[PDB]
Amino acid sequence: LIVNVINGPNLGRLGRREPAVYGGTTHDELVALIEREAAELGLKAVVRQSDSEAQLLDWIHQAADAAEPVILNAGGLTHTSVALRDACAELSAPLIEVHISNVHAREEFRRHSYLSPIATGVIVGLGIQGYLLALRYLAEH
Amino acid sequence: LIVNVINGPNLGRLGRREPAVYGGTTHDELVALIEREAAELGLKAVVRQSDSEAQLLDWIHQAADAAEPVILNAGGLTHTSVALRDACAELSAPLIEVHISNVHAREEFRRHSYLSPIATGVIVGLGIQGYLLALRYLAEH
Amino acid sequence: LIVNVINGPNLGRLGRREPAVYGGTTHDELVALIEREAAELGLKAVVRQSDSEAQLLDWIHQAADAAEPVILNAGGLTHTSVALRDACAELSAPLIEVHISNVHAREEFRRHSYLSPIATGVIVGLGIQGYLLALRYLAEH
Amino acid sequence: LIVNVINGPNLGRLGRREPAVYGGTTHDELVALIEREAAELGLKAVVRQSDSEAQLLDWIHQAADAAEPVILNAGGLTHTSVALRDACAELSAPLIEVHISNVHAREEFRRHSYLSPIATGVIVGLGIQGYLLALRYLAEH
Amino acid sequence: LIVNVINGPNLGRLGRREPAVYGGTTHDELVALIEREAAELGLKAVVRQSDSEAQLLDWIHQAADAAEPVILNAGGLTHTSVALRDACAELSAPLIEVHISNVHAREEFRRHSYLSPIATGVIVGLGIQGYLLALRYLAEH
Amino acid sequence: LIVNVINGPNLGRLGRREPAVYGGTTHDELVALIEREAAELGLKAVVRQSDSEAQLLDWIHQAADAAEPVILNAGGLTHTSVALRDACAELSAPLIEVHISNVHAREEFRRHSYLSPIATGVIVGLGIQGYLLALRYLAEH
Amino acid sequence: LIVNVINGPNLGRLGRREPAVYGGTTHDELVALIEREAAELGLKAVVRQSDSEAQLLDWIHQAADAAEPVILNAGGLTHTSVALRDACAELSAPLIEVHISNVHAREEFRRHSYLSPIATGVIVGLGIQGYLLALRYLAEH
Amino acid sequence: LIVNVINGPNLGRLGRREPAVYGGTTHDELVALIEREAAELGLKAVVRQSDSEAQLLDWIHQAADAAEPVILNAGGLTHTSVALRDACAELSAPLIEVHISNVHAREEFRRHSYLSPIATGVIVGLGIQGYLLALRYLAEH
Amino acid sequence: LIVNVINGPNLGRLGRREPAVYGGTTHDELVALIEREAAELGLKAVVRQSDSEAQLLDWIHQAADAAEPVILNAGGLTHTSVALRDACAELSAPLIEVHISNVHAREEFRRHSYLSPIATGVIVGLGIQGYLLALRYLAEH
Amino acid sequence: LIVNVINGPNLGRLGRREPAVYGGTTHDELVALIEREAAELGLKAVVRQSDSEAQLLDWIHQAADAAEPVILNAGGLTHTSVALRDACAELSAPLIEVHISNVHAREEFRRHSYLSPIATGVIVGLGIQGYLLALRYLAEH
Amino acid sequence: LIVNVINGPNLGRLGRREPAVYGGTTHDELVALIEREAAELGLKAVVRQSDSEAQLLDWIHQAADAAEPVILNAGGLTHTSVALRDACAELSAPLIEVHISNVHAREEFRRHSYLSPIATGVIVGLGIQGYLLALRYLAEH
Amino acid sequence: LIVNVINGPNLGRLGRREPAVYGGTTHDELVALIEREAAELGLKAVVRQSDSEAQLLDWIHQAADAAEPVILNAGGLTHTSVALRDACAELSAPLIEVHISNVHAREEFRRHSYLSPIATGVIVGLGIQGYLLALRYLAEH
Ligand SMILES: COc1ccc(C[C@H]2C(=O)[C@@H](O)[C@H](O)C[C@]2(O)C(=O)O)cc1
Ligand SMILES: COc1ccc(C[C@H]2C(=O)[C@@H](O)[C@H](O)C[C@]2(O)C(=O)O)cc1
Ligand SMILES: COc1ccc(C[C@H]2C(=O)[C@@H](O)[C@H](O)C[C@]2(O)C(=O)O)cc1
Ligand SMILES: COc1ccc(C[C@H]2C(=O)[C@@H](O)[C@H](O)C[C@]2(O)C(=O)O)cc1
Ligand SMILES: COc1ccc(C[C@H]2C(=O)[C@@H](O)[C@H](O)C[C@]2(O)C(=O)O)cc1
Ligand SMILES: COc1ccc(C[C@H]2C(=O)[C@@H](O)[C@H](O)C[C@]2(O)C(=O)O)cc1
Ligand SMILES: COc1ccc(C[C@H]2C(=O)[C@@H](O)[C@H](O)C[C@]2(O)C(=O)O)cc1
Ligand SMILES: COc1ccc(C[C@H]2C(=O)[C@@H](O)[C@H](O)C[C@]2(O)C(=O)O)cc1
Ligand SMILES: COc1ccc(C[C@H]2C(=O)[C@@H](O)[C@H](O)C[C@]2(O)C(=O)O)cc1
Ligand SMILES: COc1ccc(C[C@H]2C(=O)[C@@H](O)[C@H](O)C[C@]2(O)C(=O)O)cc1
Ligand SMILES: COc1ccc(C[C@H]2C(=O)[C@@H](O)[C@H](O)C[C@]2(O)C(=O)O)cc1
Ligand SMILES: COc1ccc(C[C@H]2C(=O)[C@@H](O)[C@H](O)C[C@]2(O)C(=O)O)cc1
Repeated sequence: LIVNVINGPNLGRLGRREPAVYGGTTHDELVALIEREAAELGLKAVVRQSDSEAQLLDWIHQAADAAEPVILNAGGLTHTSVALRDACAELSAPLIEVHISNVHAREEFRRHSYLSPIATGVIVGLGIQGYLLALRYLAEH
Repeated sequence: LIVNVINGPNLGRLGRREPAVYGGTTHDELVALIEREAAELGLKAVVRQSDSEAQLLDWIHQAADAAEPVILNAGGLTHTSVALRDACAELSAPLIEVHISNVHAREEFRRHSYLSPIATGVIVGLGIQGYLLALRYLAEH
Repeated sequence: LIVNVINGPNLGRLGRREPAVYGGTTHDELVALIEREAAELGLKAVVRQSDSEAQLLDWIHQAADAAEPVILNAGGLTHTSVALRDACAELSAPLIEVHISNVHAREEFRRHSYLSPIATGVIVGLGIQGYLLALRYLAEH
Repeated sequence: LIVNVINGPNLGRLGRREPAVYGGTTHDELVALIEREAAELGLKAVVRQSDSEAQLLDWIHQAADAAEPVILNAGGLTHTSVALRDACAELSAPLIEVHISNVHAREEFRRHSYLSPIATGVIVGLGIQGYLLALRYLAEH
Repeated sequence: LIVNVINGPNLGRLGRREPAVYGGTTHDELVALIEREAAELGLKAVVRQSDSEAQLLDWIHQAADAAEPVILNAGGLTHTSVALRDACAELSAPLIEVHISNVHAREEFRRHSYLSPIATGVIVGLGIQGYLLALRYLAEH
Repeated sequence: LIVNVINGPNLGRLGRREPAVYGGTTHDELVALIEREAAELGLKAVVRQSDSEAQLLDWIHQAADAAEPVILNAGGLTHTSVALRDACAELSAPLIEVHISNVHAREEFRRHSYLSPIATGVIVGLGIQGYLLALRYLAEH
Repeated sequence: LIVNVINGPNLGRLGRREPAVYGGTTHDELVALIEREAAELGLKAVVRQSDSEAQLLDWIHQAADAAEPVILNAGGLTHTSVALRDACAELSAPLIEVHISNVHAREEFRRHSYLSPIATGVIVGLGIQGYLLALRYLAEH
Repeated sequence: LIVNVINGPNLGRLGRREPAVYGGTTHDELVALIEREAAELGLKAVVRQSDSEAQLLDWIHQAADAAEPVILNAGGLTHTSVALRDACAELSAPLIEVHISNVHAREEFRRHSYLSPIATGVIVGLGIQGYLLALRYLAEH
Repeated sequence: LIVNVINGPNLGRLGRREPAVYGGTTHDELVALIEREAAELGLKAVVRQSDSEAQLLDWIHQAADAAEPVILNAGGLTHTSVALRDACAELSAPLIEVHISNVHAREEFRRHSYLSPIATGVIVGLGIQGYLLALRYLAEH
Repeated sequence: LIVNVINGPNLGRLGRREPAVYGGTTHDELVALIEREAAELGLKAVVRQSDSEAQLLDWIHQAADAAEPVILNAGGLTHTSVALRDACAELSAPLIEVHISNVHAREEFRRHSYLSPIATGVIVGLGIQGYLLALRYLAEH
Repeated sequence: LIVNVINGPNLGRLGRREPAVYGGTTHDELVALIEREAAELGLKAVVRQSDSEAQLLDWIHQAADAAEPVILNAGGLTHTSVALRDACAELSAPLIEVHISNVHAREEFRRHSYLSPIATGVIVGLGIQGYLLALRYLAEH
Repeated sequence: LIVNVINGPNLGRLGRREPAVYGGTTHDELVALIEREAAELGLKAVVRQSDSEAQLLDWIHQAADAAEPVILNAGGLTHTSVALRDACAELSAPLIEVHISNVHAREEFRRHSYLSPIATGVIVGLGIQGYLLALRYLAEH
């Protein structure tokens, strides 16, 4: 029923800045699309963004305690944070990793994720629709 | 309009063998689900499977000449074939890479793809629905 | 006399979550055991936990200024944070690194620590008692 | 006209602690020297320091929106933070990376920077004057 | 009840030679401290040292057959011996690895252990007290 | 008082060739700017360029014997010459390494320097002004 | 009862070409020896060779469906084919890997096998008799 | 007298597709140029292309049995196929490796060839003329 | 005629300990099977086991002087001992390396052998029968 | 019209020394063959050899200023010199790299070239004729 | 005055076996040459050989206690033994490492020594005379 | 009879500069000691030093043509020059590599030599006497 979408550092700058790498859709507009898609699927989406690791960890903690699924785009922390991975390892419901850009076509450091190995699955490079497709997966599981 | 789904080696054994790694859905059943989903989206899906690299290359050649999108699960060739990548580099329409299992949770050799860097995007670990979600992406682009 | 025990990200979830990896002892219960052991040793233990790197750095700063020893379980930051190491390099009194789990029996990324090279010593895999044994070391030095 | 000098973790401990590695000049004294040098150059320097990544990201966000140059000494985050790099990639005006110590004469992990590749240039090992020389570069460009 | 302390090559030279790296406590004096601490804990400590791998293997064999715990400082063999590890893999009671010096602050070859991954836990850099703290762990488990 | 500026292979082609990578300022013009800046600082700059390693070594030898500081842009030899480093290790006065281009944004082989570890500091990517800023450092030390 | 011997690329050239690396026994002669040895053991050997990966995969598919053991010398595909490994992972009866030459005394690329980790065991360097000894193993298991 | 030119996967798409990487000369046109050049040299050129490894191996087998020279552009198989190399190791007459593009200016995986070490020599980056120049070498040897 | 079977460290614990990794056949029982198989083959088998490298070297020395073949399972020394390899390099008669377990399915350090490159061939993972099959090879050569 | 052939260190010893690695053709004889071939092609070849890097750089400088093509066999400097590469990067006309021996069949250090990535193409292992074939390429382009 | 020459595993087989790699001089003959050379130099040479690490360690222990120089050819243990290095680190008088063969022209594993970094110096490839030249060094120091 | 001693870059600064790393013996004094030792041995020593690679190559060329032995301390070029190695490969008489300092106790880049693999043998760390001991080797061979 309830799906948590969690965005990490820099994702609040979406759409306003570089449309070429990530599209012209803003973060508020992303929230609205996610919410609408969720309703259409019979789900409720709770969308949160922070530049602060501590805050992201708290939000993951709450999803772990509530047994709720998580769609996570951790931004740069995807490649760097062991703490984020430790928090995600506690989740009993599915974890879907989402990236807007195709990280496998970019710098080598973007091609390693601490989250991919413990995630149910991973969607990258499909832009904003990535989030919407992850919702649909959760709806049919 | 027309979307080519191309499956590589061993994907014909789907469902019949190990349900634990890849699910109990067979290849014919996968074809039927794909076709039905495509119709619902206003698309036509042409689904092909081969254990032969030469055959896969021919099918990619035809999609390149027809300017048609490709959803590709190359099986083991994903990690090994430069020729498959060279053929895919000719595609002008989108290439979506799909894997049923989460390759990033398996042996290290499965975590490298010759296709990921030239693909539009990549879906892994979402099972058979991976293909269906790739169709939906193509429908809205 | 005064010993600072500093716990990093996720250590507040102790005991409540996965008992199999880290034991069924909670963080409050860990604090109580540490305090009791310290008194028995003639020491005072000040136990602090945060998911926030900035907060951990402040607590290390204060131990550096007060010339006090530190027992540090930095959680995931153990493997990732150069800033935490820079702060610890200022400590003139002993630094004992403690991990509950045996990090050397886990993923390769857990087998590298930015803290181990500048620590007096390191205890891992002895569970919660690790902290208590570190206290006893400090008491006899 | 306006130049933002941004200091990351541990840089508030300057001068007060180890003079041997980083000099006896304190952070407040660094601010005063920077301000004075800026005035002499016809610039205004806004100098900010934080141990918190989130705060550093916000300050980089504002420089990106205001089209202002940045002189950045990210401390330990220089070697570890992809998020900091993503924020800096948005800057349209020059980014000068500055380190007080010669990081290339220290541990191997200090010889890799996520920031160097996207910076205009890099000054290291010239102590506090590093900042002043970066100001002069910006003044003549 | 019975705890076997096994020391490998060069550990008989303790105290007599370099006090700076390993302390001024000799091997006989180490035996006496261990014995006294064990009695205080309600245990019996059997302390053995050899420069001969074959001898160390025999002593590990006997602990395996008697179902007794082992505290092991294998000296240089820690980093080099697969045979020692194979023998230790047979132990059903706890194995605690102990090193006097902080091996993680020394040459890179000292930072890899064939024993760490199969040990219950590892204490390094706490000097001779390392052995005593390992005894206390065994006493409370 | 006297500062030696030493340029290695290819630096005589400056300005005349590719302005895009290194600027439109020629080597003679660089000499004139350096000389003028030095006078303004109360210094004398002696600027030398050679494509010959032997010649560069002789010039470093003389600075070593005269106890004079060196500003060195060794060109390609920066990444390749152990002999140049051995000669520079004899210098008792400061060595400042300067590169016009940001070597850390270029091919991986340009990101390693045999000189950086023994230099006082390093300026890269600030163009021709790099030399001038190195002079100013020497003037205030 | 039935044992499938499967030979990959180039193995049809046996004996006719270089006797020095692989012996003077031809492929037809190998078939005859295998058949005779099998009869003596109370088994039936079905020996197949192809230069085509697709064909080898089909033959492995059939052994998987029939629950029959496989003795496999995949030739060059031993070191290169993930698809061959995926097909072999389905086998429920034993897989014995056989190579005529000692691959561990040859080029480094011959010392890695995608098949070795999932095989029951591996015989190399014992020439043609390798196949015969693998038969004998299967006969007594 | 007779020279075999063998082209691997994707080389049938020549000229028709991307002229920018490989030129606007088609495969049939390449055959005609090769034939004409061969006649002028007093040779006969037999030019074959396949996307199928098995087919390429058969053609190499025949050149081995006939003691005839081979000019080989294996396409993607150049970087991936041990089987192709094993077949080429049997050739007693010269093997010239040819690539149209300069593989050393492209992705790192194109800079390794299983064929280069056993080839007489290698021509890359000289386009279609590469084949013609290889013919001329064979004519004068 | 005479075949020396030499077993290294820990192989005396066979059968008595972990049957799951190595089988329930003991070392004395292994000796008896080897002897019986040898007689049936017209050979004499001399079977020796030691945990001492020096002893193994002496036994290899004697086989070198007597020009006798060796079947060697060096245990952990397989992966670690250059001295054992130097002794084996003197053998003029065949050396067959045997391991009970499939070392290629275990830890990465077990997948490197100092002996494999100088051995005639290698049998692994076929259990105790490995030794018997090595005898049969020697009998027919 | 004018083609510069530039030979680096040791190439003056050609033919006189080891004929087995490089052929019995001397450097003067190489010059004569090159000149004759050039005339036949309607070109003028200017052939220069030096053991001195500085001299080679000067000759490359002149070809850069005159907009003339270069055929370059840099000898050992091929694998070691960044300065030589920097000089060659200025050439606007084609650069053909030539080596007499097949460097890809020799020591691993000969398989890396600083020149290959910026060269038009590369000919190796075709002996002295390599130079002649490079001339013919330039003639038809 | 007294110089200890210590030989490790396999060195007792000298001269008797392979003269091609190590010369036809036997170990007893080596002892005699060493003794004679020592007398001529005014020294006493005590020459010891063992295949047993424990024995070598004891002999190093005695040289450490007696403050006597050591000439050490540890055989295979040169590349493998940390324990041997730990024992040698205690020596206050010079340690000269000697190898008969040129280890740098042999397998890569022979090109790493645990002893070289703590030795005064190293002589390799000069055969038996290596020992004699090491004596002469000790005589003049 | 005639022995050529060749010294590379920086060796002319001997003794005059840092006595701590290389001793207080100057280059002229080294020449005199070498000459005197040679006479005593019945040899003639010709000692040459240059900072110029070209010059060193010429001197090696002459020793190759005259069939004379070489004692070579190439300085920094030891670790960097392929050209120097190519020249030395032509020598038919012995090549002894000599270094004053123990390069194996210094930076990792000093532990690789392009010359060691083709040299007869190598002496390092025995100071100036290294040269004298190399002479004595040549005298008795
Ligand atoms: C400024 O607009 C942004 C858009 C997306 C992101 C997220 C991406 C990111 O932070 C990278 O570190 C990461 O490698 C990929 C990313 O998470 C994405 O493409 O979704 C960040 C900033
Ligand atoms: C027997 O059922 C199969 C199911 C999926 C696959 C495809 C997978 C594969 O071949 C692996 O080589 C690859 O790493 C992942 C894979 O492509 C997938 O999970 O989709 C193969 C056989
Ligand atoms: C949810 O309970 C937890 C218990 C311990 C920890 C700390 C551990 C940790 O965060 C890992 O990143 C680290 O590799 C080891 C750890 O610090 C420990 O085992 O003490 C985290 C969460
Ligand atoms: C306690 O005084 C300090 C002074 C400088 C720094 C900054 C340096 C730092 O944090 C290291 O992680 C980094 O490698 C270099 C550093 O940024 C600098 O030398 O400027 C930190 C603490
Ligand atoms: C001479 O006094 C000694 C003291 C301790 C040791 C043991 C140490 C050792 O042998 C090293 O090989 C190892 O890396 C660490 C060691 O086991 C320890 O510090 O306990 C050896 C000799
Ligand atoms: C043709 O104009 C030139 C300008 C600068 C340089 C110097 C640069 C160089 O030689 C590179 O090898 C090096 O990596 C960086 C360099 O030293 C610089 O950017 O200052 C060379 C040629
Ligand atoms: C031409 O005669 C041949 C004989 C054996 C083989 C098989 C071998 C092979 O293809 C190599 O790629 C592989 O490394 C070893 C091999 O499978 C064997 O030695 O059995 C191939 C050709
Ligand atoms: C679609 O036109 C093509 C042209 C050349 C090739 C051959 C090239 C190839 O397949 C790459 O895998 C290889 O790295 C280089 C290649 O063989 C060549 O440039 O000749 C393939 C397709
Ligand atoms: C306790 O029973 C044992 C059985 C076999 C072995 C031998 C194995 C061994 O020692 C490992 O170091 C090696 O990697 C493989 C081994 O030699 C074998 O499986 O035969 C050791 C102990
Ligand atoms: C003594 O006769 C020589 C012949 C060729 C060369 C050139 C070769 C060379 O210097 C090697 O460093 C390089 O790897 C290959 C080389 O450039 C060639 O084979 O053309 C040198 C000396
Ligand atoms: C059988 O005659 C022997 C001669 C010398 C050696 C010593 C050599 C050795 O053991 C190798 O492991 C080592 O790499 C070099 C060695 O120590 C030497 O060449 O002196 C061993 C056996
Ligand atoms: C300034 O006095 C010197 C003395 C010796 C050397 C030679 C050494 C050298 O150049 C280093 O590059 C090399 O690693 C070792 C060296 O050749 C030696 O120690 O003999 C150089 C300068």
